[PDB]
Amino acid sequence: ENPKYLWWNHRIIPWEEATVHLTDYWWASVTAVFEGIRGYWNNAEGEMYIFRLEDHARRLEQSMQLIRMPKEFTVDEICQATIDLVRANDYRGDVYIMPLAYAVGNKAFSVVGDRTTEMFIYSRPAVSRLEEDFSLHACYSSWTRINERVLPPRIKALANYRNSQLASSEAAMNGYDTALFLNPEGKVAEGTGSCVFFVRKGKLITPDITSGILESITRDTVIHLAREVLGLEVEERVVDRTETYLADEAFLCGTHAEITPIASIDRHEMKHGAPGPITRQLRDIYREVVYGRDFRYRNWLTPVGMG
Amino acid sequence: ENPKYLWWNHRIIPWEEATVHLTDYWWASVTAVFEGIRGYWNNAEGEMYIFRLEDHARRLEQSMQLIRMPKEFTVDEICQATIDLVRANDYRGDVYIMPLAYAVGNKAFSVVGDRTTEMFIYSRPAVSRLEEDFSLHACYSSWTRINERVLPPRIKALANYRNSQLASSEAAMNGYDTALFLNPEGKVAEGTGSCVFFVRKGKLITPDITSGILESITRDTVIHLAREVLGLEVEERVVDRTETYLADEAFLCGTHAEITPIASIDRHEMKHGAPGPITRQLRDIYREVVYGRDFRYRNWLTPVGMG
Amino acid sequence: ENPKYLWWNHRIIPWEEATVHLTDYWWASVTAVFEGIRGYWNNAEGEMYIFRLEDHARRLEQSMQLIRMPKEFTVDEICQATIDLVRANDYRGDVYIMPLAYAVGNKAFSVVGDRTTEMFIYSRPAVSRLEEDFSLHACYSSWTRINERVLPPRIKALANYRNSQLASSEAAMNGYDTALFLNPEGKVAEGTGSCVFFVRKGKLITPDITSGILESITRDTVIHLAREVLGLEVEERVVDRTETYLADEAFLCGTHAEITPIASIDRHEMKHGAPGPITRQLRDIYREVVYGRDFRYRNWLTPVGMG
Amino acid sequence: ENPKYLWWNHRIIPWEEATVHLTDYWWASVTAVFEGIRGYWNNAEGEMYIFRLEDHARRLEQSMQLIRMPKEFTVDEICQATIDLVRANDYRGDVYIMPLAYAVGNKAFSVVGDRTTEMFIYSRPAVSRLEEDFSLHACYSSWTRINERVLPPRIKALANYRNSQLASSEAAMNGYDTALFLNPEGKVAEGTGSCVFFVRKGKLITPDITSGILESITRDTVIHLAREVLGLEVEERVVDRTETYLADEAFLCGTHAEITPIASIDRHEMKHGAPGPITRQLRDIYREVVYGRDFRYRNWLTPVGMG
Amino acid sequence: ENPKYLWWNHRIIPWEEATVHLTDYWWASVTAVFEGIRGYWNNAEGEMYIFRLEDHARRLEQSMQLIRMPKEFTVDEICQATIDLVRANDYRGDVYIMPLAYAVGNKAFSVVGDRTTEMFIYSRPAVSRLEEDFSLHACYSSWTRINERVLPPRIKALANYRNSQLASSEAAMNGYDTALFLNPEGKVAEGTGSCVFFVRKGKLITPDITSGILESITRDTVIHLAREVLGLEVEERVVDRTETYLADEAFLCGTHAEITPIASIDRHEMKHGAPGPITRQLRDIYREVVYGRDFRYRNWLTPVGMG
Amino acid sequence: ENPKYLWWNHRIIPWEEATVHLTDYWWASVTAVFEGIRGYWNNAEGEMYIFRLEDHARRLEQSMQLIRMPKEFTVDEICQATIDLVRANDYRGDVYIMPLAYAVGNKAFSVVGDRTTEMFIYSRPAVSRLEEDFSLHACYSSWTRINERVLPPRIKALANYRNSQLASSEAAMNGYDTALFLNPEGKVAEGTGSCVFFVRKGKLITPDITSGILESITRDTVIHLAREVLGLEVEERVVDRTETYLADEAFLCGTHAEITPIASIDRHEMKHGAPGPITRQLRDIYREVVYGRDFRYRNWLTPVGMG
Ligand SMILES: Cc1ncc(COP(=O)(O)O)c(CN)c1O
Ligand SMILES: Cc1ncc(COP(=O)(O)O)c(CN)c1O
Ligand SMILES: Cc1ncc(COP(=O)(O)O)c(CN)c1O
Ligand SMILES: Cc1ncc(COP(=O)(O)O)c(CN)c1O
Ligand SMILES: Cc1ncc(COP(=O)(O)O)c(CN)c1O
Ligand SMILES: Cc1ncc(COP(=O)(O)O)c(CN)c1O
Ligand SMILES: [Cl-]
Ligand SMILES: [Cl-]
Ligand SMILES: [Cl-]
Ligand SMILES: [Cl-]
Ligand SMILES: [Cl-]
Ligand SMILES: [Cl-]
Ligand SMILES: [Cl-]
Ligand SMILES: [Cl-]
Ligand SMILES: [Cl-]
Ligand SMILES: [Cl-]
Ligand SMILES: [Cl-]
Ligand SMILES: [Cl-]
Ligand SMILES: [Cl-]
Ligand SMILES: [Cl-]
Ligand SMILES: [Cl-]
Ligand SMILES: [Cl-]
Ligand SMILES: [Cl-]
Ligand SMILES: [Cl-]
Ligand SMILES: [Cl-]
Ligand SMILES: [Cl-]
Ligand SMILES: [Cl-]
Ligand SMILES: [Cl-]
Ligand SMILES: [Cl-]
Ligand SMILES: [Cl-]
Ligand SMILES: [Cl-]
Ligand SMILES: [Cl-]
Ligand SMILES: [Cl-]
Ligand SMILES: [Cl-]
Ligand SMILES: [Cl-]
Ligand SMILES: [Cl-]
Repeated sequence: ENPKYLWWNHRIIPWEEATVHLTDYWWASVTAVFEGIRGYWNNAEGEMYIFRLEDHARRLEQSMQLIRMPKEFTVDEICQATIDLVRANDYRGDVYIMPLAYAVGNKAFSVVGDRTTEMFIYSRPAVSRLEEDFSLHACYSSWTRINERVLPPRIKALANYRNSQLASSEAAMNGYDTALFLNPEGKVAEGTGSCVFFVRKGKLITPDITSGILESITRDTVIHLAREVLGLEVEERVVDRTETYLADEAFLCGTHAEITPIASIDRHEMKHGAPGPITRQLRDIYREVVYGRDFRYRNWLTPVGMG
Repeated sequence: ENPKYLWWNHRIIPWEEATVHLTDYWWASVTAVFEGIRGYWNNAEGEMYIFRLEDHARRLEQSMQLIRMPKEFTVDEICQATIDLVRANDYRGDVYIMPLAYAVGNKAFSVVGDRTTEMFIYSRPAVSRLEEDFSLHACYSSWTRINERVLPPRIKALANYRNSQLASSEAAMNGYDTALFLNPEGKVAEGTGSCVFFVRKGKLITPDITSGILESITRDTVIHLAREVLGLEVEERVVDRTETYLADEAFLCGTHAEITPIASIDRHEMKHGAPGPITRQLRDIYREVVYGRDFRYRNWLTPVGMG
Repeated sequence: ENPKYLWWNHRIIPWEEATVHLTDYWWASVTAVFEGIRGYWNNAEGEMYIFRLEDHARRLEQSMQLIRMPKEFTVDEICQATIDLVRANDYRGDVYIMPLAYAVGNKAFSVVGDRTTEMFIYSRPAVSRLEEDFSLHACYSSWTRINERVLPPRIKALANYRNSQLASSEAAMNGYDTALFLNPEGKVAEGTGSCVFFVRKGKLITPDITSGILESITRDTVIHLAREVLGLEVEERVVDRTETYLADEAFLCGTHAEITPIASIDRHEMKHGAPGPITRQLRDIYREVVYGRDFRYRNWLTPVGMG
Repeated sequence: ENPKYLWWNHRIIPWEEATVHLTDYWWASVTAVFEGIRGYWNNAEGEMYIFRLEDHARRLEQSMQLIRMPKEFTVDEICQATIDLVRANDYRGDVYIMPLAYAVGNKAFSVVGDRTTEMFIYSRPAVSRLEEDFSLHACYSSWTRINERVLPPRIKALANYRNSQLASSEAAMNGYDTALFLNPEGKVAEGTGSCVFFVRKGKLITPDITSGILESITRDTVIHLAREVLGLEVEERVVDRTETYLADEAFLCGTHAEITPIASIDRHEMKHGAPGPITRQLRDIYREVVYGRDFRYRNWLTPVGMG
Repeated sequence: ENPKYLWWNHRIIPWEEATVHLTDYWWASVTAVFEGIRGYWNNAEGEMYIFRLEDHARRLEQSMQLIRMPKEFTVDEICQATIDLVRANDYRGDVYIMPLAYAVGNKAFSVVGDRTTEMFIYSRPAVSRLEEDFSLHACYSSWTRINERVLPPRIKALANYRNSQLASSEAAMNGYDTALFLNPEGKVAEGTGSCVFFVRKGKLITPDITSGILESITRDTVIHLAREVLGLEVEERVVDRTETYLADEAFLCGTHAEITPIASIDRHEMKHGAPGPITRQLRDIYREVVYGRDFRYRNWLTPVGMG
Repeated sequence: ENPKYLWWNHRIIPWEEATVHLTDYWWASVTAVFEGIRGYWNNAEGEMYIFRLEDHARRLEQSMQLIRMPKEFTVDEICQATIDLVRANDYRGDVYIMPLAYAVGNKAFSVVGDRTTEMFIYSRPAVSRLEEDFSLHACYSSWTRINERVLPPRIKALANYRNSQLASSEAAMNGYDTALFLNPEGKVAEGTGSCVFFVRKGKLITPDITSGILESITRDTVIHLAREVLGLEVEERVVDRTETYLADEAFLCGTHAEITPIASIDRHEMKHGAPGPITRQLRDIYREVVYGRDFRYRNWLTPVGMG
């Protein structure tokens, strides 16, 4: 049913001890920021590898700074709590870990810095699809992405996802698997829960960070692997809607989404299939990295030996 | 400490029975919509008057429709639950009532229509300031209001308030009481938790609804009272920033905020004071209406006799 | 197969005489403007009624002025040619008439005033659906309406319809009957080939002309009939996307489209059905006007007696 | 008068056989896309060189995909038809070739994918000005360029040219030779029928493709020649209006326009003349390439031996 | 050569006494705001009539408040100084009066409230053209009007006129008499030194104040006279570019410009001439008002008897 | 009190001879453009070093060209006049020099090319803070930066500073030292009188020139020194608001401002202090360059030997 433990406000506690009142956190949720972190289980080594844990912890501390949450937790404490929780839950398999920080008050929605900062970390089993060949059909949404003027997409805020839900609900009702956003200027931004890459003429293209997107750690990883392992040109730039319709390949990338091939965009089929040849290479390389089977990228992994 | 009861998913329950898990509602909160409703206690009559309850219930049903929450609760059930909760709590004094609806799943942030719709209603004591002469100093925020392109302000969504908090935190750190927003086109919108009115040359001016604001019930009330009781001209129109600096009077209006006079905007003082003469008249008329002391507007009140 | 005649460059000619070269008009088409005009056949009177012919002729002369076509044809000549063509074709039934004006040169796409102005008028049988109860399911498009900055929608230019086709192709591939547009500011504009009306709380709402729409003659007609015959309030104003989801009724209006009820918008159902009660009244009144069965509006009709 | 032949729907036919009805293609023209291709005659070799034919054919297939025209013609068939038509016309001199594809139906303007795809190719004599020293006086237009939100400029659609004509008519009435566009954000885009380059401090500057321009093949050619033959720095970037007023040199480039020097922009004279020194070098190099007198760039030429 | 006197910092002084250093006011000019006021000489009465002096004085006090100039001068003092200067100059003829207020410091361009407020008033002969039938040819500028986001056009600031000069220089170099502006949204704003009115179908149309214009006193005057004397409908609303091309009449209005008919806009001729029939009526009525020959509007005039 | 001399219209004159009338230059100021130039006194060498004089003179000639001032002064004459004035004033200490050019007429605000071009140069003592460790607290303004659509920020126009003053007055009233601007798209632009740099992860970031900023000579200098002396990566790119809150260091740069460290931005503290380590290095290197103590950059200095 539930994991054995969670982490909450500087301590590991049994799951059933984290009882609260229905009314306690609705106002707090408007302040909340979070991370998505994966642990990949290597049965041959008896080790969980938590992927880019310090980078995720640093981004959570940045998000919390941008919300104006008083300082309460450090990067090293978030890292250590994650390791301690994954070991104590004693689940030997792939996991998805969600640290979530919030400021509690004003049970009252419309100032953050007068509130107290709290955090929990919740680790649950989650399967990987990196051994599976699958693809999604995407649409561009009629709803525009949040931007720096109103709700900065650099901040990984729960509230941002209300805009994600406009797009993801439209995609589902209109017969698509997933939605991509345009920014207010009409340029390509990101997906509802991932960044997007395009392959054309043997090069990788992705919206630059100032297109109004999350600074995706899976995006950064893919840029490094594409340049370093495959020797590909990668362009971080402004990207137009119609050029993406002509892509040879496309894929989403994100911690939960891993590397998710895109078969079509607004019913324009990616010419080289899904996963196409370069996407297949990147998904296979990414898989060997996160499972601790590529020594070149060991510095990205935090091992948790579970004996 | 706490009210005796709350209402949750079609039943009144004792407060202490509404226990839940820490992890239960974070994803749900991204779907959530809510109302703010006041009950005003008339000790002479032994009656609570809930103000424009059906209008609030109808707006909540509209918000829930716009989020795409499956149909579960009706307008008549929301009204009746509110009456039943205010009576059962047996608190003979002014209250603030928050119905909050949410869709629960995907404990997973980035489709609503596959989720189940839930709701609670929480009524707590809240004082009125309508017998008090006070005023606030406002600033226009450096942060822009959400708009129809990204997060429609007609929908009373919890997530909208992340944008309110950008502005309200800036106002507090910059030495102001409260913030006003501009919309993306640079026109005046609303406050962080209220609509705004301006008085100039004996007429009332307020941003039109398509300026990108909540369709405030207190705004509608004030328009009716200004025209019907005081015989004033009221203009619902596009409003510019600099014209508001020259206002004779200004005020916020909202269910929680009631009628809150504004003394200055970006350190431009309202010429006729705060509350100025017309604001004083409207605050006094509004007070006599909501306490059940003006028979002309009885159709706005839901009485709860508490014997 | 084909009508007996058409009108071309100041004369009626037999259909088969209007032969031209494949290469003759591609460049000309970028300059072209047109009208849609209906003739309604009244078998009891032996008369075709051409609806608001002078208004259509005047708009065509305005469009041609805005394209900068040299003066060649007058309003009275367009009216007379239409009457002469409908009589000479000797088709006793409902028709749709398309005058189309173009400037020919530079067989060369990227100045109009150095070109010669030409025009034809093509009248063909077209059925009316005004005795039929039917409705369409609409979506708002991901593609934005043309605006005054780039391609003024007041000008009834053929080229405008490339933007209509972006939206109408998306609607069809996404399982809708018809598309509605937002303008660049995110406000409701028009349909791909019609204006749109909304009914809420017993009043009619339609985007104002400066929302970036054609100055629809069917729109003007409906405003007059709603105010004069039904006594309804009609608001020409800025209209938001989400308010239209809450409409009691909605309908398209246009010369070809007549009055076309809308059952839903982005899968939000119009509460009072389609045709709803007010839409039904307007469609029935409009039908009695255009068939010459309402003497109050005779001044809108041009009769062509066909003996 | 006319060329001997044209190509239409998979066959070469005598010119006089391509007769059609006046009414046949007006609706089709709203779907239409096209290319401009030059053939350069080398009398010493008895060979026509068609410049970058496969690149033009590929762009036409992309445009047709973006319009959603059913698949009917291939890249290899467009190339072969062009070669076959230039040879069969037996005109030994410079030509301009226009393939034009259209979808025919709905003789009815406001879905493409239900239509049948057709195409013709029209080759006519056209002189080169590459041995001539001439320059144009440009203005920036008061009319804004089409953008991805409304009418993507990557698609070489006939309808786009209605926006070109707003600008080119203004330039002519205001005493200029040619117009340049700003995009909606106010940045430099393209000319009405060409891309634009600027020379300042010995480097070449041109608007990046996401400024909202056609992906000009003459632009690509000029970038290659500037870097490879002249060793110049070339910057593809966002370009401001006022910086272009300070350019040392400027020029248009396009298939029909070739390399067309600009003497002034809004009556600011280019400091180094027109053609200035670098423009002269590029025009001379481009001329030697397209006439088959530079073996380094042979892979750009398709020779048609005409004996 | 020069007037006898000017007014400066609370006193009338002989002209030749207002000597200053070249370097004294360049930084001050960035803070400066001003008014334009006319005096009309009635030789039959021996009286100068200063038109709407208190309204001009009030707008200057508003401009100075918006710049944040410390309070130094009152409305009554500005009025009295104007009267005193026009009498002391002893010029019996039409005048144009410029009060100009500035804040002096930081001889240092990039805080106002730490500066001292100063003002002068300069009255000079200026002829009226209200007995003359003349018209101007206008263009819409390629340069956009200042808006509330960057430089509010309600404030009558000297610096605003740098944007006026972009447009007025373009008009002159492009062979027009005068320029009209579009605002950033592409809607009609104002002229470079006047507001604009359009006449179509017997009604008057003018951009609403929130289109981003000065709140012109001549505009207000014309609205009153059109409604009260002529019984015309006047619409203050958003106005589109292309509708103005179809106007029957058009005119500029402003204190210096008086009522200046517009013959054409971007070489579209106003159908009913310039001055057209309604413009002629308004110019004649305005003339009889400002010369003290219409008792209905005496309350607009400040008489200065000069014996 | 005052310097001995100034330069005006091709000649050096004693200060007291530059007397003018109060009314002479208000209209002229709307046309005016200027430069800020520093002279740094090296007592050991007996030499003033004027920093990048030719670059400043060239930018002034560009500004004057963009205003459309008739040609009157050359770059070499501006350079020589500056040298001649600094020597003749015989002030042996640090100076700030302001050339200011204006066009005089139409004493009449709303065409430049019909006016006569004039210029003065004013040199005054000004201290350097380059031996001082100090920092400023910045805010982002609620007022937007001027852009190419309305008032190009490349032109160093006096009128631009009205927009600077909106921001600098807000910063002062809101308890900050200095203001930073966003451009209309919401991206980081410049300060009110300087460009801005950010340091993060050991690299330098600054808004690209097309973000809507002055082409700062101190910015160019800092880019050269950072790359050439320190070997740092420098990124000229679009910059977001929230990324700047996370900067390790930040600083303003400009001729008057020199290198001015920023301690915080909207009350987000720069992690590595102010001046932080890289800022300290750049300020020290810049100081040794401008005082003639670094032979590598001698070509930037104009020496004036004062014996
Ligand atoms: C909106 C959005 N964008 C991008 C991503 C991908 O980010 P990361 O690779 O760091 O998981 C996510 C998932 N966190 C997301 O929710
Ligand atoms: C953003 C916002 N705007 C306006 C209002 C005022 O709305 P009402 O008068 O219906 O309470 C509120 C309070 N609900 C609000 O939060
Ligand atoms: C885009 C558009 N808008 C509106 C309309 C309706 O115009 P009318 O009622 O004049 O036919 C049409 C049909 N002409 C249209 O094509
Ligand atoms: C709008 C536009 N832009 C650019 C170009 C230049 O494109 P190319 O060099 O591929 O001819 C053209 C001519 N096809 C054009 O019409
Ligand atoms: C920009 C602008 N707009 C409008 C006007 C007209 O204003 P008024 O009628 O008050 O003179 C003027 C002249 N003051 C002006 O300069
Ligand atoms: C607005 C603005 N921006 C930037 C700068 C810095 O420019 P520079 O380094 O050339 O002095 C200045 C000072 N001239 C300025 O006023
Ligand atoms: Cl578990
Ligand atoms: Cl990398
Ligand atoms: Cl790379
Ligand atoms: Cl994730
Ligand atoms: Cl597909
Ligand atoms: Cl209680
Ligand atoms: Cl009312
Ligand atoms: Cl009213
Ligand atoms: Cl509330
Ligand atoms: Cl104040
Ligand atoms: Cl027929
Ligand atoms: Cl009507
Ligand atoms: Cl009405
Ligand atoms: Cl039609
Ligand atoms: Cl539905
Ligand atoms: Cl031929
Ligand atoms: Cl290259
Ligand atoms: Cl290069
Ligand atoms: Cl071409
Ligand atoms: Cl020139
Ligand atoms: Cl005088
Ligand atoms: Cl009035
Ligand atoms: Cl009226
Ligand atoms: Cl004036
Ligand atoms: Cl004309
Ligand atoms: Cl000195
Ligand atoms: Cl460099
Ligand atoms: Cl670098
Ligand atoms: Cl400076
Ligand atoms: Cl701080």
